[PDB]
Amino acid sequence: RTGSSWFKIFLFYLIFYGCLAGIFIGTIQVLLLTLSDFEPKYQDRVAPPGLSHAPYAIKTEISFSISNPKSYESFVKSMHKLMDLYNESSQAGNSPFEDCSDTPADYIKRGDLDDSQGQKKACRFSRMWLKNCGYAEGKPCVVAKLNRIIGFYPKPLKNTTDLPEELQANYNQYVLPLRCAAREKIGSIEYFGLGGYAGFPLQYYPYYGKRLQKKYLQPLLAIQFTNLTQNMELRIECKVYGENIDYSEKDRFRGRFEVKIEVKS
Amino acid sequence: EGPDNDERFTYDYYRLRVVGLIVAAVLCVIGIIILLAGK
Amino acid sequence: LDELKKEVSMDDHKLSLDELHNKYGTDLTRGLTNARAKEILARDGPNSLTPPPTTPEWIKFCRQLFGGFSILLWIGAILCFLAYGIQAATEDEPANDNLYLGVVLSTVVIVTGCFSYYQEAKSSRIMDSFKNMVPQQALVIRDGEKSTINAEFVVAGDLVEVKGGDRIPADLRIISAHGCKVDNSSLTGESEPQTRSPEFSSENPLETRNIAFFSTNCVEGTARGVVVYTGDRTVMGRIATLASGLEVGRTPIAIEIEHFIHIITGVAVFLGVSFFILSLILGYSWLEAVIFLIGIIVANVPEGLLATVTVCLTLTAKRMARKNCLVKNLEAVETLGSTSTICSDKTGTLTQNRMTVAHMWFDNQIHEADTTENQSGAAFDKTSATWSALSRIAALCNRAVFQAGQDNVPILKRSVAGDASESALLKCIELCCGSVQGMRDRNPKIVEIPFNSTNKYQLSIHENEKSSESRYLLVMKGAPERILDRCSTILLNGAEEPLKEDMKEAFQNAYLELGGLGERVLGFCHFALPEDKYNEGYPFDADEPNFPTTDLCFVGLMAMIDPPRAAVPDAVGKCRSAGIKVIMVTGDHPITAKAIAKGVGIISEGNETIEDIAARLNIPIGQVNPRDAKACVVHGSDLKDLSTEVLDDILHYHTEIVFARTSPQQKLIIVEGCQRQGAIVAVTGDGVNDSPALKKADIGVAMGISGSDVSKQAADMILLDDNFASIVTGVEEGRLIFDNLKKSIAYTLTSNIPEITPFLVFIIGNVPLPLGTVTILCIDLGTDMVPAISLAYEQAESDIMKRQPRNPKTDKLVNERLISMAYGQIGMIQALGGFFSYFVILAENGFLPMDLIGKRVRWDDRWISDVEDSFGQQWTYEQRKIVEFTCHTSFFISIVVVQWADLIICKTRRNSIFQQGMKNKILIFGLFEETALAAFLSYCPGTDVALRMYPLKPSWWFCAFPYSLIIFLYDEMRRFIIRRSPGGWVEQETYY
Ligand SMILES: *[C@@H]1O[C@H](CO)[C@@H](O[C@H]2O[C@H](CO)[C@@H](O)[C@H](O)[C@H]2NC(C)=O)[C@H](O)[C@H]1NC(C)=O
Ligand SMILES: CC(C)CCC[C@@H](C)[C@H]1CC[C@H]2[C@@H]3CC=C4C[C@@H](O)CC[C@]4(C)[C@H]3CC[C@]12C
Ligand SMILES: *[C@@H]1O[C@H](CO)[C@@H](O)[C@H](O)[C@H]1NC(C)=O
Ligand SMILES: [K+]
Ligand SMILES: [K+]
Ligand SMILES: [K+]
Ligand SMILES: [Mg+2]
Repeated sequence: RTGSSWFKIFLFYLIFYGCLAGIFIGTIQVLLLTLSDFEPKYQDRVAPPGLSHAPYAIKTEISFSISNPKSYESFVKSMHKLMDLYNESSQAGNSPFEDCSDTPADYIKRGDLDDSQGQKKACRFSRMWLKNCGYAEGKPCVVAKLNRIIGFYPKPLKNTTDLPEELQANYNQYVLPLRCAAREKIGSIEYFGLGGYAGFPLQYYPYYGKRLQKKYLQPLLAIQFTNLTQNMELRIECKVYGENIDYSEKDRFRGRFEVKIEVKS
Repeated sequence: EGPDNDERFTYDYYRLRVVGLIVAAVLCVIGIIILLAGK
Repeated sequence: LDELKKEVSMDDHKLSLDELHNKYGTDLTRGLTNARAKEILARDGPNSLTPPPTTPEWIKFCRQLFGGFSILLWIGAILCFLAYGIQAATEDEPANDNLYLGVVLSTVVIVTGCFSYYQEAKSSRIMDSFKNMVPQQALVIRDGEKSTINAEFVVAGDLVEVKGGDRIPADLRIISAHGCKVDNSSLTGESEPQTRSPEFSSENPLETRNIAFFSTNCVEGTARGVVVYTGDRTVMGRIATLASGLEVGRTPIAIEIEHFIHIITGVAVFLGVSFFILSLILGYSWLEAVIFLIGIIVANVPEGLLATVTVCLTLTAKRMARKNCLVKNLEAVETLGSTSTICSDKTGTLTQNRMTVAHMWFDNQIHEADTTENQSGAAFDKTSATWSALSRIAALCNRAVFQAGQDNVPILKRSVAGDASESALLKCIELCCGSVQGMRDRNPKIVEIPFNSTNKYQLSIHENEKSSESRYLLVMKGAPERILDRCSTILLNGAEEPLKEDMKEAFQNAYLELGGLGERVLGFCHFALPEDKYNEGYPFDADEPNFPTTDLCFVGLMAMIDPPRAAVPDAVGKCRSAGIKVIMVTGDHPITAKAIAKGVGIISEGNETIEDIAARLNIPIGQVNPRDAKACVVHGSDLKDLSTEVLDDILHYHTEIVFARTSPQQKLIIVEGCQRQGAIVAVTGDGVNDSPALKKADIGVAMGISGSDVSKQAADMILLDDNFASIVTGVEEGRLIFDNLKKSIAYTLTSNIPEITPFLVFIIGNVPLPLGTVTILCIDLGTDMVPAISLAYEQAESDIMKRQPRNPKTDKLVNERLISMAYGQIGMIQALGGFFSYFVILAENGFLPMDLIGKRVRWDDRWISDVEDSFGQQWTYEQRKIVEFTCHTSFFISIVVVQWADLIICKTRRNSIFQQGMKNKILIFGLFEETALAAFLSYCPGTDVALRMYPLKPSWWFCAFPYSLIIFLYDEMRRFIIRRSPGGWVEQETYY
């Protein structure tokens, strides 16, 4: 509460805060100048890939009633949102898509993380590879997904020693497996994917990033639980296996699922 | 490396912690020295 | 309530002995009846003092728990439990956030309560000390027989008996006495024994001889008296009640604290609810609207500030304890610095409280002795043969002796059996002539006539120590004029000579000058009796003049006074140079009071009273313009008939004031008068008659060695060595801590902005939360603590004793200039440095600044375990949160890094760091320990769970460095402008 002095203190803080804003912006400029356009400086915090699914879980749970229409129409919204992206009309012409092996194959290197080439060509993926899956009104048809990481080469486990799904359909060289489990064996696991395998085809790697690979499509793995049980919470965990795959007691999404299905009908 | 570029997604948080704690301790000792120059 | 007690008392010493008995239904000889005494007991009640009702410690502790910051922290703590309750009901949240944060915040309130409780201490046992002055038992005459009774059973009307060594059990009307002398220092502050007799000798009952008072003691003789007052109704029992009853009141420092609490509380509630509504308008659920509010609370309240203040005070009090200056109340550490007026007792405070030889008149010359305790002066004479003759009379014609076992302590400090004047003379000769006992062994006393009321002299006959004579020497001392009428010759420079009118006039001149100095003057003379007329066995009769007492030889005069303490004159001048007004307030007589006033510098040279002008000009006092007199001397008897408005005019119209012969209530009145004008007042004293004034003073300072128990109970500060120079140190320390508190407060507040701004941008920008609530408490309760404290060790930037006392109405501890700098300028720069590191962490992990706007919705969504960054990668929930918490950690560390510079700039308000230097070792300690704490909090394993602190990469530490430096430069440039132009712009805007 001063005299005309109100002006002089306004002229000050205007120039002062103006300078500070100009300096702050300057330090942001130099920060950006030290960063690449194709690859982030650090990747150790995404390192072990997360496994996420389409059914938007209220709390890692998808409970509904088969004998009710609007009981599952919530989960079908998100399920549609994802699969709507894997449409064939979205993948047209030799640019920027390519027809890749209809069977799980090896990695594909399109050079380096450089702009010395145009948009790195991504492998096509048909939602039609996802057999059986409106969606499953009774006994859901969940869709799995491995989180994208630039330059990440997901490496499957070798059949040197023992394995959970011991040696069955072990495409050792080219498939990243996904086996869901619960003891408590009151279900019926059915997996759908590329080449009919319960994994991710290695021909979709490495990911070159949004800047070098827009419209890129990551492989999906449809999982159907045609369980003969009803009206009970079933804790089902889908786990991925690999050399570069690990888990955490804290991050319950670190290379695995946590789904609480309940067909309360 | 190529498919063997695992080091890209790795960080030695263990060494960093060891070094960080060494530094914290030594700064704590240095402080005591300067303070105790007369009590 | 106590206005009645601030008045002078009324008495019945004017009545006859018989008349006084009618009033109390009593017998002068037989005393009361056992039945009548018991009747009066139940009637009037016990002869005791009741302590005033105190406030229990319970209520004292809890009263702090509700003072602005604690109120806001309570609202936060409960609002935490609110959000927690709303959670536990709705969606089962297995977390501990709101619950634990609510527990933590409630603890912060309690612990902060202890700190303010420790600061607001009131150690007062006034009434207890007074109760210690009532004896356990008294001697009364009941049914014609004397018996000892519980002194509480004493009632008005009974016959009491006292003798040397006992305490007066109650206010008495003296009816019979034999050589009774009493120590009235309780009422006057003067310990010289006062005679008590049945005869009325003054209209004023506090001066008459036929009244003896409770709180005093009989020093010699015997007396009988009728009790006129008992318990609370006694003269000093009322002083007790007055002193114990006086409302304490808030200190200057306390008032300052509450003031900035209002300011900071104000901005807190402002931004608090200003953004609470701003969030609801943006469509934020009440579930969240409260969570943001809790954060706002924590950001705005400086959680560690009140405790900092307390610690800075404590540390300042510790330094003063190390100079023999005890502080009973932590706040009194600052009051002395804000003091504009000192009201000082004289006896035992300004003065040593010991009759000391001040001057000597021999060889037609005035000589001055050294009066100081430690003897810091110089010699006056040693050569003159006259001196040795005078010295011999002072030793020989003296009956005083040193108490046994004192040989360890210095001469002037040792206890002496004798009257004050003989002790003074003893210590004078013992000092400059060695052992007096030796002189009294070499010259055996054969006959003496002790000082008589009628003779007005004391004489002694000794065997001359000289071997060639071994004859009889006569010595005598007494009233200067009486000694003169008994002299024929004068020992001039060795040889005697006739006493001509010339030397006789020089005697009168010397006598008048010494007396004018307020000094008690004695005459000294001797006579070598003729050998042939006095054989080696000649008997001298002391009863009947068996020897000549006329035609003697006058040797010299000696003068004495209770002198100032050595350090006092210089301390008074120093107080006055700091613009503090010094007033004398004493129970002593005016002539003595005025003389010491000039001696210590209360009254400076040349300054006059109206009475001085009148005598100099030889005109009536009514003819003198009172405005021509800057000095005044007010007697208590005149003070009594003056209204407070007239007392206020005296205070306003004089620079050099002496209040003499004041009662204890009158001292209180003078103190209140000074305060009424808006002044912060200190009282210095040592007697029980200082108790009310000491209590009412903004700060009372008592003398530790010479001080009575009561005075030290009434005080806020004790000078344990009686070193008056400590007042000067105290005011200096008081001013220094006031400035350093500003520095420490600005420093603490500055870091509030970087804690507030992240929460605001969180709402307005919809970005991930830059800093957490827990993280804020790691700053205000953790890292900032030692640095903030360390500012208390800052040296002065200039000569603080050269400036006037602060104006408590204008010069505040926290003003608009502090807020502008801390909140508007430096804190704003810190906020950016915090944000920068935040954007750095996120952008280097793949979330570029551009894509962050409006992402919190998906960021906080626990069910989206695939958020896309700028590079097209997908993150789970816990993964991105680790980066977010790492952002909290580096933002935290950014605050620490920018507080480095802030600590250095808050070091000085005006001067440059290149001028003041870096000689504060506690401050440097703060820097190292602060950084050690931060590093430990980030790198220690497990802290990511308890505090959500994550390890930082080396490069992260340097994000805020360019901002830390800009702060240092900016503030250094700004202060360069201040100094370069004392004009005002930068000064009146930012100068704390
Ligand atoms: C993505 O694919 C679906 C499935 O084909 C598209 O759905 C539309 O086309 C179907 C025939 O191919 C119809 O049977 C559906 O009624 C119709 N559904 C909707 C919601 O339009 C869908 O449109 C495609 N979307 C895009 C953007 O290509
Ligand atoms: C986060 C951002 C947008 C908030 C910016 C707040 C700004 C406008 C605030 C912060 C501190 C404030 C100043 C603090 C101190 C003073 C001195 C006082 O005598 C008048 C008001 C004045 C001058 C204030 C004006 C407004 C001010 C400059
Ligand atoms: C899935 O659909 C096919 C037809 O496309 C049908 O033959 C089959 O029975 C279905 N499988 C199950 C397990 O219901
Ligand atoms: K705070
Ligand atoms: K006081
Ligand atoms: K703070
Ligand atoms: Mg005194």
